[PDB]
Amino acid sequence: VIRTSQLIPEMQEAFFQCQVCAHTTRVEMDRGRIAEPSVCGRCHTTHSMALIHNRSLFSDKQMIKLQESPEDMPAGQTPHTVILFAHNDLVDKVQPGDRVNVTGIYRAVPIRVNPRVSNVKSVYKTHIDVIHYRKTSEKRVELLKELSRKPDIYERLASALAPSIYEHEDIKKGILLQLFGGTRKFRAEINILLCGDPGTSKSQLLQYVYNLVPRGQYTSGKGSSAVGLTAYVMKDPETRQLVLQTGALVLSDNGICCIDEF
Amino acid sequence: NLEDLKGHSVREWVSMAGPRLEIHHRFKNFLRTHVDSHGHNVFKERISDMCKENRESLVVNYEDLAAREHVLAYFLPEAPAELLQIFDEAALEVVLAMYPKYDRITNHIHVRISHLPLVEELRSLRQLHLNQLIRTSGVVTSCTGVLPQLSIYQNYQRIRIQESPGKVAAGRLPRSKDAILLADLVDSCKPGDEIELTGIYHNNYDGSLNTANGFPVFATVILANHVAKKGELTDEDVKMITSLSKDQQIGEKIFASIAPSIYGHEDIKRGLALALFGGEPKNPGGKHKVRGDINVLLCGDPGTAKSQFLKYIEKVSSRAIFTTGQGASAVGLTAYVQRHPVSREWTLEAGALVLADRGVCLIDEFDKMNDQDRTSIHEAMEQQSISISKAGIVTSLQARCTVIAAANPIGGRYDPSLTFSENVDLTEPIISRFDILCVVRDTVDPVQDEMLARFVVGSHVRHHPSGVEPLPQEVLKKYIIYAKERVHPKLNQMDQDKVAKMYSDLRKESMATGSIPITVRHIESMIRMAEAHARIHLRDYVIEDDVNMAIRVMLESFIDTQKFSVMRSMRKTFAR
Amino acid sequence: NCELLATCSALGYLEGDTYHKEPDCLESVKDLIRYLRHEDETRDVRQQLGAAQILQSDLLPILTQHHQDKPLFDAVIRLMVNLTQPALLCFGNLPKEPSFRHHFLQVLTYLQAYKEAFASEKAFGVLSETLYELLQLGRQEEDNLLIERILLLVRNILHVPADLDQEKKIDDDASAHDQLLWAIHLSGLDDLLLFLASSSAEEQWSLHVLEIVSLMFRDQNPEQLAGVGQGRLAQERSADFAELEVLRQREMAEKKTRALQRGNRHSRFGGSYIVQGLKSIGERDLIFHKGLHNLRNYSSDLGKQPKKVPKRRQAARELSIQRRSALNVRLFLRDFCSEFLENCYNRLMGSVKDHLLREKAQQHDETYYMWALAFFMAFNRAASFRPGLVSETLSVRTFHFIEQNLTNYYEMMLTDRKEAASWARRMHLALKAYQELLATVNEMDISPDEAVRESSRIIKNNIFYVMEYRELFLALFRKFDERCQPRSFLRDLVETTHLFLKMLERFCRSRGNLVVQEKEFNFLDYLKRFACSTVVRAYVLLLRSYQQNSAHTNHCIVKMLHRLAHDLKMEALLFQLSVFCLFNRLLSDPAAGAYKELVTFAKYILGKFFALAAVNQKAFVELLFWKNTAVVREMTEG
Amino acid sequence: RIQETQAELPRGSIPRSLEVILRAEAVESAQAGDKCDFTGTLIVVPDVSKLSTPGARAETETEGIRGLRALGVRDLSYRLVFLACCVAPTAESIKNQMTVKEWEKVFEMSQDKNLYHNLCTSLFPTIHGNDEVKRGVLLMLFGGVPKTTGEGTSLRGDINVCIVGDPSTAKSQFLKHVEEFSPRAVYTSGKASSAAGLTAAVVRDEESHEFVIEAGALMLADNGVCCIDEFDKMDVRDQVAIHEAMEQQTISITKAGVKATLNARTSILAAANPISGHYDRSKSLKQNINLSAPIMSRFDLFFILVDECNEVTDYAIARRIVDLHSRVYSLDDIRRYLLFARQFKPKISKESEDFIVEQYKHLRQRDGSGRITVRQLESMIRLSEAMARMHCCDEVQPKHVKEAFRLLNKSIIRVET
DNA sequence: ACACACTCTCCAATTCTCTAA
DNA sequence: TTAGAGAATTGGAGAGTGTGTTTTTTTTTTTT
Ligand SMILES: Nc1ncnc2c1ncn2[C@@H]1O[C@H](COP(=O)(O)OP(=O)(O)NP(=O)(O)O)[C@@H](O)[C@H]1O
Ligand SMILES: [Mg+2]
Ligand SMILES: [Zn+2]
Repeated sequence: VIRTSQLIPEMQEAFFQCQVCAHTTRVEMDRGRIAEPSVCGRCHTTHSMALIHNRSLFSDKQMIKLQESPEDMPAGQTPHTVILFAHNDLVDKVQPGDRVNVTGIYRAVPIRVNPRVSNVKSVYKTHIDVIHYRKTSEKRVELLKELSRKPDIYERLASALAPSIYEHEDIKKGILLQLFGGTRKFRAEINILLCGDPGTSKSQLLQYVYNLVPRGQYTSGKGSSAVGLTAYVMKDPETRQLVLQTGALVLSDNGICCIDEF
Repeated sequence: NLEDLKGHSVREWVSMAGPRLEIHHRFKNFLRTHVDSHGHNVFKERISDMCKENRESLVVNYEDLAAREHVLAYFLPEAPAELLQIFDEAALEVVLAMYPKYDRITNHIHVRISHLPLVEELRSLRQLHLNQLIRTSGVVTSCTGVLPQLSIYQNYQRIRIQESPGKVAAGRLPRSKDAILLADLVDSCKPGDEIELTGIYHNNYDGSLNTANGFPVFATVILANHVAKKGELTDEDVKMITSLSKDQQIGEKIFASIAPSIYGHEDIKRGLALALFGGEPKNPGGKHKVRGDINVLLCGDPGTAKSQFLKYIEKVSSRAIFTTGQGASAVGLTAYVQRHPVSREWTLEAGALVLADRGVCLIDEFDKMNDQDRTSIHEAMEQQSISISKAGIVTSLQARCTVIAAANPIGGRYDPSLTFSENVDLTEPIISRFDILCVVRDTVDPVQDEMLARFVVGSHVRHHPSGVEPLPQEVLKKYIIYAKERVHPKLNQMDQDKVAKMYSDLRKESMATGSIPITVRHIESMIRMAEAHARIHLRDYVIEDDVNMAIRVMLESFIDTQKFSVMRSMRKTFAR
Repeated sequence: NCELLATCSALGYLEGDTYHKEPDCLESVKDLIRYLRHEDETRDVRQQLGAAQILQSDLLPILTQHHQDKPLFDAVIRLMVNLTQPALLCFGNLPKEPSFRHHFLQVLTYLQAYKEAFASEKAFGVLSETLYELLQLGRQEEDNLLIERILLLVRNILHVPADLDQEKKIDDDASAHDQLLWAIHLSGLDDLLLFLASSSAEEQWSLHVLEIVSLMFRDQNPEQLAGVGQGRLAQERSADFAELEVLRQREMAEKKTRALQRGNRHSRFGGSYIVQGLKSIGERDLIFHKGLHNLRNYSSDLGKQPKKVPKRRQAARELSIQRRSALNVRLFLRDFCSEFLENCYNRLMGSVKDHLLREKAQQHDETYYMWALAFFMAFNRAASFRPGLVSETLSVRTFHFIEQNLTNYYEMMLTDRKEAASWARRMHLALKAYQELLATVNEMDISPDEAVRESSRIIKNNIFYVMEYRELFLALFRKFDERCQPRSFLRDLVETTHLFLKMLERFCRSRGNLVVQEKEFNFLDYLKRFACSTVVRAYVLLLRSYQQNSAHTNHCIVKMLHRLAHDLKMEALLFQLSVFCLFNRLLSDPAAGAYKELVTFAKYILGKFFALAAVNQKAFVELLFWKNTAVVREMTEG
Repeated sequence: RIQETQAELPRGSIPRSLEVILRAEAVESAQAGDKCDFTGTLIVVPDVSKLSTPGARAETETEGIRGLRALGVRDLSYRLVFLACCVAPTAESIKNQMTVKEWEKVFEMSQDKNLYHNLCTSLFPTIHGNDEVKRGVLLMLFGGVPKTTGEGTSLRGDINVCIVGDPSTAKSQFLKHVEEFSPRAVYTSGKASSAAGLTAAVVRDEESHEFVIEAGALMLADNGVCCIDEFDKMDVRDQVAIHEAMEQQTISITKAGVKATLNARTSILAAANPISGHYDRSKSLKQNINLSAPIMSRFDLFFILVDECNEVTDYAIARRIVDLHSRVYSLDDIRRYLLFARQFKPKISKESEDFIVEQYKHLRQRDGSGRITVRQLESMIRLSEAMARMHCCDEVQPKHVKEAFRLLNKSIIRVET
């Protein structure tokens, strides 16, 4: 997945009311065409029936954009893409960057040459009409209680961290203590610093502990980093309205933030 | 009775024949009968001045209109487009009654209202105010050319005004509105002006807004009726001004009336007074122009009221600008070039020295500018122009201003063991462009401390929210604007031998100590100071007394440049 | 415009709350009269005076504060009597010309404003005090004229209609008419109406009081008015919550039926089906493009728009709607009505009948007299007081009088095409009053008194022996028309027919045979006259609105229909495709449980139809067409 | 335009935003950055550019609806909007808010004995020792009456205070504590976290490549209190701008496309470190610190904090800390009383002038005998008036002048010695 | 070249009136 | 009593007319 639109409302049943005598009628609608009344049947006055937008009945729709995954590409080429439409229940179930399997109906539609004119082009545009898609306890408490009541549990829990690293036990203990933390005036949480030569396993250790905690974040002090430490304001690429982009430090509130090339 | 509002809106009521005629007669009778506190007719004088200068535009004050004919004052803001029409019709026949031939000059006269009490802020306008007379303030940012508009044809111009900077809250953004200027109001303003605008609030349909918002929302604009910045002296004003000039001690009264709350410092007040009135520019033979303005520099110890004097000068004068040290750039001081927002071409715009023009440009922390910014003012201070050649543009602009500056001595305190040049650290091409130079120092006399402290304590109890006698500040303001506009001193003769001998001797000594170098500029400076003293006395011709005053000021300010031990010998050398 | 607006100012001016007249105000109002005396047929001076708002601005202060000058008071009263005269009387009709229509509407607008302005109780108070003084004289012609013009002034004020379309008020709120009526009570002016109605020598004024009283009560029907009582607050509160509940429930149910009928997938999901074997209008099978669920209730016409009717082809419609006034007004009206019936009805009716009989050259409006007896008899019967309270009207002369008036209206409606609508309205009013007479004689039969029962037999005997009453219903049914009368007339006519047949049947049971104007009577032969197929068409039209018809209406029509079909054996006259369409809709509606008699009768007659159709296939043709009596009887023979 | 609040945004998601519409009496009741609750209804708005009417024409990967007369042969599309009928945050005012309980409390405070020390204890309960600092910082909250001279120039109201000390000790505690207590206050440092820093700056707006201003800390702290940490280390650009901001209480800009005067009316409380970390007890403050004489001469009061490792003192501090972790007037009483006190505008008495001028003369001749400027006389007036205001006295009686002189004299003596 | 808005015309549907079945 | 033919008024089916429609050079502030 690459991008997901805002939610789009869609008409189902139009509500018409007479300006002259307030008589009302409902029109079930036909593959996008509305059968507008010509005359009010009660008061026999032509061109007097008006569509009431907020009394009509609506449904939800969303537009999703998807790309072929990098594994199945021919060598050195750029990837292809398709457009998916999802209705009602399915209308908000995926987010950018993740990967899915989708089943749907392969539709094709003509397009108009200009918004005023009624001529259509001779080459059609196709899209997928989505039908289904798939992404690719007391027992635990008692186990935890028994394990906590076992001796040298502090050493054991520390030992469990980063099995690729064979000797730095007290560093693992410090990291474990940071993950547990104090409790709530004064700053209750803990901050730790790792120093020494480049090429040492410290970055791997950051990436390991980052993957252990739900509210975690990871970035670099270099300007090439994917997300900044500083909050800023920018124009939305879709609407070109302003949006406030908070930095990694804010997002990791009540969480751990790993910083590299500090 | 005109007040009998029944069964009709006021717009409908004043449309009726009976009420229209009553309003017409009441305004006409008000024009002929209105009297000042002295028993003088006000509008006889004002109409006669309008006719003598062919100006075709009559100003009325809301306050005394209300005070004498309240019923009309009550209707006026509720239906302005009706009562203003009736008022125009009534004024023209009074003018023709007094001056029967004036229809040869014009066939219409416009009445303009002033001092309307119900001022509103530029962001507090609401639909409650539509089609009523209002008053607001702001600074002009955009201003079209003057164009002709159908009616016959008349002048038309459109402007955009926004909230004055520093009246918006910190870090947020200003609101703005559009206004329309018709007939004699065009070129009553230019970009960067701050103005007071009285007008009618008016709205109309616009399809662009309806399609942009999706709701049936209208656009609005202000029709201007009177515009004024935030001479018109009466006979009584010029009479009192001219009568004051008879006093042989007028110099003491004017000098003692500058920055009144500052105790002591006689020399500073005198120097600032001469710079405030100024000498006269001239161009003998057409090929040799020379400037009129008198520049001033102040330097000395901290806590001696240097910054305070500039703020007073900013308040008493008109067309004044104030700026500080690192807060200004070379480009901001002179003029700048930009890609124009809507014309999409390179354009040139005025900086501080151009925007001030025939006014005062005040600088503070002059010691702490970047040197590359401070050297931008050399042309404007002497040649009195600003020449630019950038981005295909090649042009020059007027820079006809007076510069006043304040600085600190090197290391924070002045040493009398060293000369001015040794203590200030400014180069000769800068030092020589200031006409008056002053040095201010700490002193430690106990009686002077007691007097100063007692005066300051007295000042604090005096201003709680609750020498000769000085003038009221409004009288002094009237005096300055009269003197600069109605008197132009002529130098018909003076003693060349006396000045030449003194100058040669002075220059020779300046070579000896090197405290300041003395050049041709000093002679021309004394001519400027002599004319300024002549102007303070409202005299058309320079006389012997003026030349002696100029020489005294010049030599007194020069002796202070020297080392303490040398000053005694120098003072005895130049005995006057 | 400006000329009148400038000159009319002369009357005076207002100082806070004290009004100061000008010293020549009398001459000034005389000049206003001189303006009106030379006014245009467009009523331009009246529109100008209205625009200047002279009546509201000056005349009300003059009447309230300066009435001590009796000549000035008289001048002001007569001036505003001329100004307030109803627009229909001023123009003579609602104009056809658009310019005169605009002037009429503007004049009526100013009259509406005057009616609102007159709501101040002080005016009615001064008027009542003045009138109280005048009646103490037991007088000069000018005194009689002042009484006359006072009565006509309040008449004119009451007469101009309220714009319910402007007000759009909810029930139990006060309209302009309601507030003004309450002001009549608050002024005590009503007491003088009851004096004038009850005092014998004031008969010349009683005719005017009839118009005043009948103008007041227009919005309230006597049955619901008799219903009111002090506990109505909680009753309306609780009932309104229940009404709101059922309304919400109905909308929910209907929504869900539509929701199930529609498919679940979106409107562009597509698909197409062939209905194999079902041929088109063309040579081949139908192709169906809509959703699968729609075939469960398919009819091919669902895609078609209705036929566009011509302008002049439209039927008549009601220009009025049911209402209820504020509870304070309802209580006051009930008290006044009770006191009028207690003191004034018989004396006023005798006086009005005397004037209508004597004064034929004056062309007094008989419809008010019939309205008043129709209203007060219904109120009296709803309260079930003794018949003695309405004694004067309980005589044969009333039946003959209203029969000749109603038949005159019928003949005029047929002959006088240029006014047939108004003649129909007059005829409808007469029919309503006649129905109340029948209800009254029916009620006294179930009284405990033999004397009034014998009087009832005497009246009913004359009504059934004479031709006119038994022939009249058939005469009205024969000439009912959709342009001529709205369906309300048909409802009243058929319900009155049911009541007439009920009393006729009860009267026929008294002897072995009834003889009438001369022939031996037969009830079944009389009912055979109603077997005309036009009458059945009118009945079927009234049946289309059975859900909106009253319970009594539905009972009456279905009872008469079953009797006519079953006992006369004319059943096949009801075998009609239009009727069968209505039966289909009837049995389809889930609300059928409320209409047991109607659905059982429908299934019964359809059973007869299918029993015949099983033998004879020609019934499918006969179903399209209306039957002559001979055809109805021949269909069973085959 | 509104956006999802920080509490709702699901992890990894981009924020969603919505258009809200306000009408009639609710207009301009919310500013950018505010967090509010809105009540109303969700509605559907058509594309008005494609409809046509007798009054006005139509202007002109999805499709809209079709088949209305007003729409011709075009197609119509909708969008979602939220119509809000109500919005709320998520001298006479004192009379309206203070009940009889609050009136009784401020009256009891006005009648209190040794109220000065009681308020010091109440506002700074955590602090140990250092009463002079507590008295000095407490007086700053009461300010001093500003005055406008008849010719239009104005005289400074706020006092400014400076604290120098060793990085190990109390100076940081005062700043963060008063900031937590006080309304409408700003914390910052000479090593500021923005391009603006302590005073306004110019930035080019990419929406037009046009130059505009951006606010610094002293603009936002207008009409409030400003706390500056590590003040000994500061940018030169701000240091020059501070010269004007300290006394003139304004900021002046003159650069390409921008010319303005901006307000900076503020009371400053500054914290600084001496050279080599620990204060040299043998040397004056002016020898110890980094600040220049022009900036240093601006402050009305100075104080010095330096540690020494006394065992009992260390043990007491440790026990205080651990006991605090183990666990007269409330802060709202101080707030209510302070807002009550700041409405008084006491005058100086005629007799007080003699004492004031005498004390200034004594100080000046002492300075001349072994430098003091006119600014010190102003500070005497400001401090004494603040004392009178804090006791809610009607005029500046001599008892206030004596203590004000004592504080100033002790500060200057320990600055010099 | 292909869509709205407006103006205008002629053909024949609906009702009145007189007549025969 | 029920139904068809000749004359008058009116609706609307249909035609005609007018109009609209990323990629380069230069400046200014502040970051280095
Ligand atoms: N003689 C005086 N009379 C009245 N007020 C004075 C006097 N001398 C100093 N002050 C006050 O001292 C304060 C500082 O004034 P200011 O003009 O900034 O002096 P300064 O020498 O320019 N200080 P600085 O800018 O650091 O060199 C102001 O409040 C002045 O009003
Ligand atoms: Mg200064
Ligand atoms: Zn309708």
